[PDB]
Amino acid sequence: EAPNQALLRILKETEFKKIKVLGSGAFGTVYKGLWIPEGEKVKIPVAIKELTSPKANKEILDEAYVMASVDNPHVCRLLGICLTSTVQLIMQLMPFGCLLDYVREHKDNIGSQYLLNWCVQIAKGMNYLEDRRLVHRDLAARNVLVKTPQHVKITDFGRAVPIKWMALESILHRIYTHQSDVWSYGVTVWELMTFGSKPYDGIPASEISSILEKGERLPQPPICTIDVYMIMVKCWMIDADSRPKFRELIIEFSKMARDPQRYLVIQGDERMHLPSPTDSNFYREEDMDDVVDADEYLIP
Ligand SMILES: Cc1nc2cnc(Nc3ccnc(NCC(C)(C)S(C)(=O)=O)n3)cc2n1C(C)C
Repeated sequence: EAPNQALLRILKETEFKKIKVLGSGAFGTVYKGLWIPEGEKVKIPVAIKELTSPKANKEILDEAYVMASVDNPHVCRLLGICLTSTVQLIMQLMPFGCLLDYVREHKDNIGSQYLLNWCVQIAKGMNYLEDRRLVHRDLAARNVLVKTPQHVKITDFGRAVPIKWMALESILHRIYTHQSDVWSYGVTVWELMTFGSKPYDGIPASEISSILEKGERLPQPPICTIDVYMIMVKCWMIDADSRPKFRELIIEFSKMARDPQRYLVIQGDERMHLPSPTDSNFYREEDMDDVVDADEYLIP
């Protein structure tokens, strides 16, 4: 159908520097880095991904394809690739890491406004992916990255098996739709509302399918009013068409974000605060002089 005219930027190894390791797992190793292009007088904070088998290079390049094809404020985009012996993905630096660890590490300062705004942002990212006919297949709080506590983006399109985040049709029939992503969105919201609790803790992955067929779902988080929990529950209907659309989720959560204390009950809310550009030394190693974020540099 429509031709994909996305630009794949090839970047020189010499144009960027690795500073430290941010994470190292199955995906390979992710580094904090700086990208100093040609003679543009700019330093772009970046995240460098690297895993030498010919089978592995094919997988890192299929991920680069999807990641270079997206452009949305709530979706992680590929900045470029470096054609070294291994092959490196140059991505935007999300200084605060993944949302799962962020809600766990900062629960005592996470208020209703932040939780509800993150829900809007994730729904907006997902609705963009829907408009682009792209089905995520791995939406979880671990795959939502934090640029600033007030700005989150969806990542990991290396699937565009996590049973405990999957819709019933995905588990039993391997059916993946935008509606099956809505189920995963529901679990992601549950993870946030519980400040990073593990869904179905203790229960093995094979029992999940049987549990779901019975009618059993994730419990109501203590901070959740029936209004927020009803939305999570609607994301887990057997009939996929009965589940909300991401555009409905944008609207529903944003109505709630206008009067957040009416929808989430948190002890200490109002006296809670998270880092923001208002903070003295919010952006803080050596040279922080001509530094600019990827969202402001070049622009597609
Ligand atoms: C601790 C940490 N700090 C980060 C700063 N910036 C990014 N940048 C980006 C940008 C886009 N995608 C990704 N993906 C990283 C990933 C490990 C979640 S994955 C599975 O998608 O490769 N990272 C990733 C970061 N991390 C990872 C390892 C969770």
